[PDB]
Amino acid sequence: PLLHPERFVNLGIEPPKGVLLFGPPGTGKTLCARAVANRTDACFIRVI
Amino acid sequence: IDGRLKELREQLKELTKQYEKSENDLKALQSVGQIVGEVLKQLTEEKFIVKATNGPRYVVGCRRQLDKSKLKPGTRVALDMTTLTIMRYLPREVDPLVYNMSHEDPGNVSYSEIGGLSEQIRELREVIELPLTNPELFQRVGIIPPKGCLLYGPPGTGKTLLARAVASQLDCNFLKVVSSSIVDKYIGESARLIREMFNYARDHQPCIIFMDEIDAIGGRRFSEGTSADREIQRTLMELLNQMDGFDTLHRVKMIMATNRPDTLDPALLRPGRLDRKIHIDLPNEQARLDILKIHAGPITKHGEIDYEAIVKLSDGFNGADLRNVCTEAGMFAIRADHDFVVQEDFMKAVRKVADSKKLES
Amino acid sequence: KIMKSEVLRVTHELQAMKDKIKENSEKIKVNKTLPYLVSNVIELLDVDPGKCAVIKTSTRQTYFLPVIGLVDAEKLKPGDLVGVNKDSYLILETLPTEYDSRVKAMEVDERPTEQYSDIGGLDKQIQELVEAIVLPMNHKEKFENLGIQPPKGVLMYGPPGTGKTLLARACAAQTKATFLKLAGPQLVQMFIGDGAKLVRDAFALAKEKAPSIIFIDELDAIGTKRFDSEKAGDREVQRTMLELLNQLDGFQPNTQVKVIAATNRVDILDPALLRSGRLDRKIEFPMPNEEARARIMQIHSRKMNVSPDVNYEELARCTDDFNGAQCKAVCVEAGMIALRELTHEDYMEGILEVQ
Ligand SMILES: Nc1ncnc2c1ncn2[C@@H]1O[C@H](COP(=O)(O)OP(=O)(O)OP(=O)(O)O)[C@@H](O)[C@H]1O
Ligand SMILES: Nc1ncnc2c1ncn2[C@@H]1O[C@H](COP(=O)(O)OP(=O)(O)O)[C@@H](O)[C@H]1O
Ligand SMILES: Nc1ncnc2c1ncn2[C@@H]1O[C@H](COP(=O)(O)OP(=O)(O)O)[C@@H](O)[C@H]1O
Repeated sequence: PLLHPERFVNLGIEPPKGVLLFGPPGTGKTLCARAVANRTDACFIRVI
Repeated sequence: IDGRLKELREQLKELTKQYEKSENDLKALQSVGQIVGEVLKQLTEEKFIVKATNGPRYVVGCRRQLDKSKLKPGTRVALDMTTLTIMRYLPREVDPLVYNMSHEDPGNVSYSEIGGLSEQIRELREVIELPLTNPELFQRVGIIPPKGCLLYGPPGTGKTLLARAVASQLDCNFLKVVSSSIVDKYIGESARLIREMFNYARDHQPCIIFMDEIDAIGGRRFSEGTSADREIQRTLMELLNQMDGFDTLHRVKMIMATNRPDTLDPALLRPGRLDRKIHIDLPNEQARLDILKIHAGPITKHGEIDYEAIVKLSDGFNGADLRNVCTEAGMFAIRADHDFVVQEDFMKAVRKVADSKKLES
Repeated sequence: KIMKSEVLRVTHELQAMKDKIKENSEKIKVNKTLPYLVSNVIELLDVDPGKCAVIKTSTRQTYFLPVIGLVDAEKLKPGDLVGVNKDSYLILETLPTEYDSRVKAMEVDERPTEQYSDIGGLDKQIQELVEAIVLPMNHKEKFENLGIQPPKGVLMYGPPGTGKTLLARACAAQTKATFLKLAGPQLVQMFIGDGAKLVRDAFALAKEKAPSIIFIDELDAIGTKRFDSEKAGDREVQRTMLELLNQLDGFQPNTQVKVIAATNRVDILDPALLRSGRLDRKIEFPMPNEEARARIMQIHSRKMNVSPDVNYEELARCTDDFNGAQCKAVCVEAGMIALRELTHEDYMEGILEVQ
């Protein structure tokens, strides 16, 4: 969705409505940080 | 002749002169008002202690026209905003503003809107009104006035409608209280709620407490014997011993609009109990045609007065159902977007409601 | 005749006195443009030996402006939030009141845009409730001249996913009138009379804003079937149920502001909310058949153009006991997988995912 290459037409209107990256204490949110780095300046905030 | 428009010009001048006198009273006042306080202490004939509602109390004089007998201690008064002197004394009021009286006397013209069982309405009025009108005679001779009356006919003729209408000769305020709403928690301290509602009636002394549903669904499901055991009956005994709520002094009665008089705790029908019960059932053919006529009253269309044929198809239909019948006739006409309602529309409405109730029963 | 001199005085008097009205209104209106004190009306009807007012200022004081010296007690009833002179200590002009914190805008949508065409399956029921609600909005004068007051209480009972919410918002849009949504399950507040106050101000807002649609959800949650038990007995929520009942009769004249209550099982309610003037139009919302489910998911995926010529017949065969929400989820599961299945096989797993 951040690339916005295909969400509009080929796949239904809007990309998947949500993402719940859960899991036991471990890899959780490291992939989120990696996605933040790989994406644009619209970068995340870690709220608790 | 321009002089014949003098009447129209006169009307215009009167119309604008009403506004002009209104604005004259609005601008001529242009007042700052007086501040509100309470007589904290009279002190003496000349100086008085008046405390504002929000702090400071002052030693002020009194209004010349007023007198100490009109001022009195601990009474709301008005002080001058600047010179700080008593200007006028005002009455005060408090309001609990919660769970108070909801339905009041105005709109009591349903004596003609009931139609059916006018003799029954007359009998209930005969039972209720006289102690409600002049209870002092009951004390004067040493006889206890009745508490209220019982009403049958679970879905039938409007029991609440009768409660509203009969208060026409009563000039009282009917109150629609639910048995469950009065009992709340399943404790004998449910009498607190009855105390509050009886205090509300006492404040609005000319009142009649119309009960909604005491024998919860008397036709089926759970009665007084089933489900809650004796809770309803003890809560009713509370209102029964309330009967010493100054019946001579208090213009309060209680109508019990049960569905079915079957499970009504026969211990509550002895003398000193609810006592009187008036029989209301599904309307007969005569009452049915009469209530059909009064329902059609507001409806002015072509149609016909062929009420008996409608009665034939719609026999044993409650008054609320017949009101729904007239509304369904209007609904059919408007769904057709026809400004006319004929007997065929009535036939369609009657068939629709009959099939609906037949399927639901 | 006398008309010439009479009208010569009449035009001059009217225009000059309206100029005086303008002058007084401006001198009061800049003060009306600077009102500062809240108006807690402790109304005392002091008739001059007509009325009067006690105003509780924001700065904690009492002002007894005589005979309410600018506005009329008919429109000014004992309440709050009506303009008060900061210098003249007088009732200045009315202004909108406060809608009870939560009800100021709980979830009020100013205007729904969902259309009737995108929903369906229960077309007979939807047309019935359209005739019972939207027609009393557009052709209200029709009912007025007929003489039959339209009913207000409509209860959509049926399992979730049957489209009650979409149908209600679409009906409100068709009426082009105000729509107010009530979140029923969260109306159970610990605060005493809190639900009663919420319902009171919700009805007040609906009355103040057009013939509205009061869409109260979870009517089963709101009202119990009076199946009292030792664990609980619906003691407190009965106050709120009675408050709603007493609020149902407020809008009988000028029949406006309709009440729409959504639930799954109608039987969980006592025979008290069900009445001719109260909730009367009890409308069934069943799970759509295969044809209706296929048509609904087709309409939902109408804005998707990826797999041509998918008749959704295998989908209808595989949509056993599914809701409109479930069909939408099935179609958008394809809307999520159909990148780069696709035709007639990217639909089954949507239901399998949820459990
Ligand atoms: N796949 C991974 N590769 C490298 N380091 C990882 C990985 N998963 C977890 N870590 C390490 O774990 C630590 C915290 O990782 P992460 O930020 O994913 O979790 P968190 O926010 O602490 O919470 P939780 O452990 O509950 O998910 C870091 O030191 C990170 O380097
Ligand atoms: N005899 C009647 N005449 C006119 N309206 C009636 C009559 N009986 C019932 N109704 C209508 O039924 C509605 C409610 O009646 P209700 O008091 O519930 O009757 P019941 O208690 O027997 O079910 C009222 O709005 C009233 O208009
Ligand atoms: N006829 C229909 N057409 C399109 N979508 C529908 C239909 N019926 C239900 N839905 C979907 O169901 C969801 C609404 O679910 P909900 O309102 O909770 O169902 P219910 O009103 O039966 O409780 C919406 O997101 C909508 O997409």
